[PDB]
Amino acid sequence: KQRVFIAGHRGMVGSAIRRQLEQRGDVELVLRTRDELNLLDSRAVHDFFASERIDQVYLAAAKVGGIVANNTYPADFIYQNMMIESNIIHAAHQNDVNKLLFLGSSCIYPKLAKQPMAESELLQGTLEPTNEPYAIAKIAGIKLCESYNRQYGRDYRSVMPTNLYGPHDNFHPSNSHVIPALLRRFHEATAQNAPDVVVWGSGTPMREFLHVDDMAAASIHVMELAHEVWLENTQPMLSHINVGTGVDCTIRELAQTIAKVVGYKGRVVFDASKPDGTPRKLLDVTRLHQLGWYHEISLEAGLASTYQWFLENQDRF
Amino acid sequence: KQRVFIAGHRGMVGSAIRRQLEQRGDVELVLRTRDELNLLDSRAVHDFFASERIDQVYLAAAKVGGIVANNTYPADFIYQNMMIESNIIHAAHQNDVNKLLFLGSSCIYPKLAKQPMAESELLQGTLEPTNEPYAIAKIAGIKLCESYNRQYGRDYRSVMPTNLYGPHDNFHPSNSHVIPALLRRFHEATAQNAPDVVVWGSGTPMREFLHVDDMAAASIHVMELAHEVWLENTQPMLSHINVGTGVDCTIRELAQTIAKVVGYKGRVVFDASKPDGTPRKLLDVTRLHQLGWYHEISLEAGLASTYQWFLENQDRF
Ligand SMILES: NC(=O)C1=CN([C@@H]2O[C@H](COP(=O)(O)OP(=O)(O)OC[C@H]3O[C@@H](n4cnc5c(N)ncnc54)[C@H](OP(=O)(O)O)[C@@H]3O)[C@@H](O)[C@H]2O)C=CC1
Ligand SMILES: NC(=O)C1=CN([C@@H]2O[C@H](COP(=O)(O)OP(=O)(O)OC[C@H]3O[C@@H](n4cnc5c(N)ncnc54)[C@H](OP(=O)(O)O)[C@@H]3O)[C@@H](O)[C@H]2O)C=CC1
Repeated sequence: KQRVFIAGHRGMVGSAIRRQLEQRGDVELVLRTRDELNLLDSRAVHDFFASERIDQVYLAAAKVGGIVANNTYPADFIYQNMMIESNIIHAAHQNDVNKLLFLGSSCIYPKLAKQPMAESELLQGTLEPTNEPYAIAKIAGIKLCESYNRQYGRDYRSVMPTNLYGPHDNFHPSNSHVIPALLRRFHEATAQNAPDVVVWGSGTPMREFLHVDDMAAASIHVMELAHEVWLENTQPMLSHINVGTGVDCTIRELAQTIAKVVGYKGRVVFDASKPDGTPRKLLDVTRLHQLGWYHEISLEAGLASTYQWFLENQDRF
Repeated sequence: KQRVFIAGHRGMVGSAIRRQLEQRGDVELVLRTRDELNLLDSRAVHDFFASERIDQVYLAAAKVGGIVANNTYPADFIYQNMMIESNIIHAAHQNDVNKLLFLGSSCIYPKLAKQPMAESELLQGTLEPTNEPYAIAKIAGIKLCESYNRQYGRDYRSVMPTNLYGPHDNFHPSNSHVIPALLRRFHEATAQNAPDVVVWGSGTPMREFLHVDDMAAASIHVMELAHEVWLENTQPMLSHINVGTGVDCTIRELAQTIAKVVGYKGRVVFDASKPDGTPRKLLDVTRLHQLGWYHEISLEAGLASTYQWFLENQDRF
């Protein structure tokens, strides 16, 4: 029976992985809250790995946030993520944990990357200013993995998710992420019976979204693949695997679908006097598909269930 | 009287900065050996910054090495450099040290960068495989600086040196760096009276070199410039300053000059059946020059004095 440590098990991604691993007895979960184990503390992390007998590690702990947070607390974002990654990865190795899965992000790719973005797009150009510090920390996390794999013969794998959504996401009004922000706005516009909801931009840009449960499934799939199969589909210095749907849709389609899911009867209006972001942004998931994994949750279905979750948990936001 | 902490004061770059700051009483030096203070230990570093009253920090501590070391111990190179940087920069901030100078490297630029390499060449393309882990750690160091500057209003500056040479360099036979490797080989070829010295490649590629004392001078200059002057010549997210001569010379010219300096009478032979590296590699030092600093040590002069140092210290290698 495999003893698995899921760092940051309370977070959106961490909890989703936990929900799926709890549903099987061939695995025993070792979990620690931030109050029980501060991941920024090197000594505490080594002590923990030394006392417990960990077989696998899902590194889902991170200092995450929206556009405002990333530009407001850049030092906290680069520093904390760098320490958490370093502490866990090095402690794991020091205590003979050979298997580890690092969760990156798609913000890591160059701002002007070629679409769809293949894994080799990594470090091919300048990063988006807003995400720069966070992105550098994450890229460092991947390189730490590859370096321990190369030097010590470890099996530290990494997955790069596209935009995620689902339960436990940040539905607070401060969150800039489009899905939870729109679910909230349309929910309230529906409740207050507002004639219209104005969204900035033309609605023409295309984005990719993946439900968090699909994310967790792909993660566990990649974690559990045969080492030989993984080595065969990756390179020692280009080892990360993109995780997404490979399907993009316009913001207009997204807003319109959310309106329907929520039961909003007003008008969805796009104010084109405001600028759009990049025209298109999606991952090339060829590598993942060849590894035999395909997503199961469609946008409409995922938005419906997530809204359902938001309804039962709204007295938290 | 300014209290200055020079991390890694025993190293090549660290010691050069120390030699120049020791030669002035308006500064008081706080130094700690690796045995006195382990920079990888977070608690020890915070304790030190808490006990001492540091005004400035020259971050010259690093896990450095040649081609063999970087490819043999990649994990040690990325991990140690990331921890040392993180620990010092965060501890400094936590204890109100507002001034800090971070020493990067030119290995940090993309493999296929445009020559000469301006500071904006950073993160514009893939890194040299050999230096990848080290390079990522260093880039992270720069971004840590910029992030603390942005968030907390700190004054953490950074300089990017070209290839360095001078006393305290690694003259061991294991060192791959061209200058100390050639000084050693020509020294021995001269002593054993070998008819020739064969060097791999055509000798046509061009490289830039800067004596370590010039390096230290430029560093101290950049550290002591007026904050307004520095802000005026840099950008918050493109703040590093290239440090070099801006002059390149062929490997052939380099080997021939070393032969002369050492008094070698044999033949210098280039074996063109072996591959060359990139054709040209040098820094654009426009930004540094506009800051009013210019190098003083020429190649012939620097090679002569360095050889002199090697002679008085050969019973160490
Ligand atoms: N969020 C998103 O939109 C998606 C995320 N990703 C990837 O998923 C990763 C996880 O994101 P997500 O689940 O949404 O974020 P969450 O903030 O929900 O998860 C982070 C978790 O880590 C814990 N944590 C942070 N610092 C510490 C610490 N010092 N000690 C102990 N625990 C700590 C947090 O606990 P607490 O809250 O108690 O402090 C939290 O439970 C990201 O880093 C990113 O790489 C990719 C695309 C999108
Ligand atoms: N070397 C070169 O060719 C040039 C270097 N640079 C830049 O200069 C920087 C310094 O390089 P250089 O002076 O040549 O290297 P050195 O190895 O001579 O300097 C590193 C110093 O840091 C100390 N150190 C390392 N780890 C620790 C630790 N954990 N605790 C305490 N002290 C520690 C080392 O001490 P000890 O030896 O006692 O362990 C050593 O004295 C580089 O990182 C690079 O960014 C740029 C271009 C070229």
